Amino acid sequence: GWKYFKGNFYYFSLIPKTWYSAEQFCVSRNSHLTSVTSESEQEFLYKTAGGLIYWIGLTKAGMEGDWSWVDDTPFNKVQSARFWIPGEPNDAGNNEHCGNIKAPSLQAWNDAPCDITFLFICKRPYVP
Ligand SMILES: CO[C@H]1O[C@H](CO)[C@@H](O)[C@H](O)[C@@H]1O
Ligand SMILES: [Ca+2]
Repeated sequence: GWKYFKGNFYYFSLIPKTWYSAEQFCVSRNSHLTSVTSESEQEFLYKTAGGLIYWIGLTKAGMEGDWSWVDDTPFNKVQSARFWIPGEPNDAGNNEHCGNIKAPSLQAWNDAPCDITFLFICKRPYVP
């Protein structure tokens, strides 16, 4: 039940997991929690999400707490500013170190506590 979009397959989970347990599940399926690197990808993801919240590959790295992609796609702070929900990341309780797709819009991302369970999206490259 993987959905194909532009050289990648995506898995929209039916079971909710914590950010890391979801990531482990993806890694066990030769994938990672999805990065988002274009407007068309963001749009594909939030429309497929159908108004439900899904963990994606957003998580903090380094001492400064910069956001990063768990699949090691370099995080482009400038080019991703448009993808956050207005007001996010707000870091609530000083404990929101992972990211999900929340709002059904281009401005979709929210930071949430990593140990909260949500549905999740894996991303797997297609290699011909
Ligand atoms: C109540 O907290 C929730 O809503 C705020 C926005 O008000 C988000 O930033 C936060 O991560 C939670 O999802
Ligand atoms: Ca938040």
